[PDB]
Amino acid sequence: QYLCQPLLDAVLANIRSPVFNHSLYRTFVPAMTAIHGPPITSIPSVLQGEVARLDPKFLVNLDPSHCSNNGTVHLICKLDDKDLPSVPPLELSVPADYPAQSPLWIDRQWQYDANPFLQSVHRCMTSRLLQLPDKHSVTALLNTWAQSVHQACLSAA
Amino acid sequence: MMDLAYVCEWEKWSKSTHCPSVPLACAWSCRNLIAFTMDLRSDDQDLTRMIHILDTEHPWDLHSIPSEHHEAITCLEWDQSGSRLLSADADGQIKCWSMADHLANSWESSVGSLVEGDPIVALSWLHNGVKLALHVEKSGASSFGEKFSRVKFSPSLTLFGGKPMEGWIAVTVSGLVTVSLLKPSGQVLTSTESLCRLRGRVALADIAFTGGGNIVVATADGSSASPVQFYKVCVSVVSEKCRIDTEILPSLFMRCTTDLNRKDKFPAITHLKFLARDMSEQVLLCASSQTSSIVECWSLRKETILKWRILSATNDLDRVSAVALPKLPISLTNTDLKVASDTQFYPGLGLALAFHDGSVHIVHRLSLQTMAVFYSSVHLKAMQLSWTSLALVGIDSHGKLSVLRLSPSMGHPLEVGLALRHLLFLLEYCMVTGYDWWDILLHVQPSMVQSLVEKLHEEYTRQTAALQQVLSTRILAMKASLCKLSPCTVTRVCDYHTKLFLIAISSTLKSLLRPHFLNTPDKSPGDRLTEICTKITDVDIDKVMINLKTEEFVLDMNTLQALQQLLQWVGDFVLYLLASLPNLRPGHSFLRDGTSLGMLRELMVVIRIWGLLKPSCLPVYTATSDTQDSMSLLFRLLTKLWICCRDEGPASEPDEALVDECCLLPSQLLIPSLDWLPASDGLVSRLQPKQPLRLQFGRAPPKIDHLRRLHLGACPTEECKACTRCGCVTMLKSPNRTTAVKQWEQRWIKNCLCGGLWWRVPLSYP
Amino acid sequence: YCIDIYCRSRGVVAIRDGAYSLFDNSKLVEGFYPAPGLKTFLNMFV
Ligand SMILES: [Zn+2]
Repeated sequence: QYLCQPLLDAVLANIRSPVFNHSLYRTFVPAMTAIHGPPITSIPSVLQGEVARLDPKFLVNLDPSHCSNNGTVHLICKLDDKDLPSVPPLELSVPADYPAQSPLWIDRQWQYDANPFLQSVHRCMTSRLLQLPDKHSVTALLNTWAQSVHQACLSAA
Repeated sequence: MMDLAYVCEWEKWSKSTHCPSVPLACAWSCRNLIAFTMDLRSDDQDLTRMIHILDTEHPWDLHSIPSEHHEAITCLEWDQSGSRLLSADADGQIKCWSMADHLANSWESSVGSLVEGDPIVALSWLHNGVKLALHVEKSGASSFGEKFSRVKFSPSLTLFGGKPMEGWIAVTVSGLVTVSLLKPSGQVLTSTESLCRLRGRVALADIAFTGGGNIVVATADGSSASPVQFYKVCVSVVSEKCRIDTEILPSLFMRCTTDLNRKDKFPAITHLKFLARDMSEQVLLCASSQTSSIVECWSLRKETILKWRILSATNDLDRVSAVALPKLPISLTNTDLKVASDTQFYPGLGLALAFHDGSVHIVHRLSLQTMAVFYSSVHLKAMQLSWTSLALVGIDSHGKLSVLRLSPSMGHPLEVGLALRHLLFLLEYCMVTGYDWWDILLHVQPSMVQSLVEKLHEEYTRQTAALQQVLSTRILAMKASLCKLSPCTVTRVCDYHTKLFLIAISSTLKSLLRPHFLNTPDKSPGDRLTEICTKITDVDIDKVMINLKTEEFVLDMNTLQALQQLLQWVGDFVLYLLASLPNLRPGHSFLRDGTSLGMLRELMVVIRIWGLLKPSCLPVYTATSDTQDSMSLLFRLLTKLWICCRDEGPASEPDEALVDECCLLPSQLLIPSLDWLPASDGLVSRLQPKQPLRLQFGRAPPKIDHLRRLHLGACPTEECKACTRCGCVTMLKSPNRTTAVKQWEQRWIKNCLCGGLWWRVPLSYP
Repeated sequence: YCIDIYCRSRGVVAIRDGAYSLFDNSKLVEGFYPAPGLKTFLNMFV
């Protein structure tokens, strides 16, 4: 701005000439080189990060079935915990570009029938799924699953 | 003998899977550019339809023309010059690629033929009637007319003058032949006609030419128990249109079918080749079974008047996978066979036969006895010898492209004078023609380099004063490229390139001055200036400038201003040279050359005159004083140096007054810096015998424009061409199309000054 | 009195006179008077 303007006017006047840097060189390099001397002397890794940090309750493994080494990935988890009862395995479909979007829980209504207890597990799980914020992780789904199993143990007894 | 100069492989782009191989083409031009196709087969089949152009001195930089050939490319074929490339595939479609903006990196085809659905099986440019023969027994004869002589050949289809038409002739897998004639205008005439009335399969074909302007095309249908038929084709132009006249010639059958012991083996003729195009009387055939093969040579020789008789045949081989015939046109008669056997000259007498094991056999032309053997340590699917036949290029049954050097005596040890005379003979052959001499520099050892340079200069003398005119810049380029190859002589190459540049400026400045009126006629103002500067030895610049009719030295003050950067180089080189005097450096040769210092004087005088007309054209010197006339100072020191060397038989060592005055020059002015042209990335200096370079494609194991002396930035924004031999860089399009000294810019459109081609360099984008 | 010092490559240092110009030799720098005989003294060490 002040005390520097005519340089700025000269250089902004003379941009887009192909001989521009020639002009700068010819007008500036002999002074500088006299004073200053001569010049100088398969699976996306976000999911591996999630699975590597899970609690040893969960036992997440890939589905033998379904497409592999391609966009989306598919998981069959498990649940081991003395406090919690054995439950249906749970099926997850993680999209490619996994963060910035929410994974999907593959619903299997037919195995969550044939007991009152698994029905309570399923109702409570769909409730906490509706309660979830958007763009949640895989671990949010797995933890809502474990909390759903715990509530269905407590509500029953 | 055989040494692998280098092996260039693709990186990770090999392992073609699930689609089978295809035959490859390969074509080595007169300029050293290989055009070849390969089976890349990754994510597209157009990777088998790309034509790779590889300049043989910088192999990493491989250009890849994406040819629009819907089927596989059968044939590639360079011009008689090196400037166009014919490529034809199955289903017709001959395309004629030409350079775009005279870059060897941009090809584009505007012209082509099309015989749809029929696969082209032979393709050739028409013959332009130039043929020369090399007399090896006159290698010492001290005149180039005795060594290389034109042999009175006639071009097929001469049109209204002595001038041949350019065009091609292709032979399809049916009986069809087609001729396309390119006009001097953009028009193209095509005609197709069957070869004979009995239309039949042509599985292999070849094309030679004759004296008399007749094409001779040989056809075979691969069966090896059926005759190899022959046709004479005569082209004509009837009033608007091409016209083809064919005629049957004597066919031949093949031996190993009349063998009668076991005749059923070798059932496939796999290669048919005339021994050279324009040598239509001899034919090389190659019958093959699944494992073994036979090559044979036949000749038409008359006694039935004309009748094919066999010359020779090999005993039994492996299955021949590729065949390369030589291109060096030796004179082939009996005395020259004798002297080339005595003095072991073997460049034009070899064919190369690859095999289905690794081996490669260089075998004699006339009686096919093996001259050398190279074991690869996988087979060569395409081979091509070079135009001086000292190196053979070859594409393997992988991505690998290798260049082998064949010694000119095939491994038999020669004394140094004979090797000198052989390589000197070849360099003279490349000097008379315009072909490139790179393959020769594969064979030049360092320890002989200096002696070779001496011989070149002695052969540059004793020619007849017009050859000395036309071979000036060729012998400067050959001298520089030879002196690159040895550590004792590596210092001089910069001098040679500046010498070229000096002449390239000097004449052009003397070209620009158009004398407004002829005073003292019969001497052009270049010669008046040189006479006046050589008789007037005055140390002042004013006293020389007075006597030079300075109303003649006038320009329009526009081009006179645009000459600023060339005049800047002149002044800066003079100042650098005079400051370099007190000290082997980039200027050491010029201090004792009287002629170049005379030229620098003449340019300083015309710079002074042009500065008086317009002061902006002058070079600038950052002076450490303000009451100084820097041009007159440098001219005083230049005259005092030059009067040392303009003496007759002098060699006067420079006196101490000049030494102390030129020690004062960094005090009075600032000696800037200069760019010296051969930024050496050539392989021939880098290579060693018995050690092959293993390269990857595209891997490639203070920025100026050297021709228009413009400083590009640190990372330049405008794109550039690089010369392929010296290495000079110019920006591609001119900076100011209005103010452009076209007398200087239009000299280097098609080549550099050293002679090499331009080659587009990619931008950095850091 | 002034004296410039330029460290350079390979254990080399180039010294100068300071008070003089790198341009108009006759003129001198604003605050430094030239040292007489400096060159000879430096030459003794060289
Ligand atoms: Zn060049």
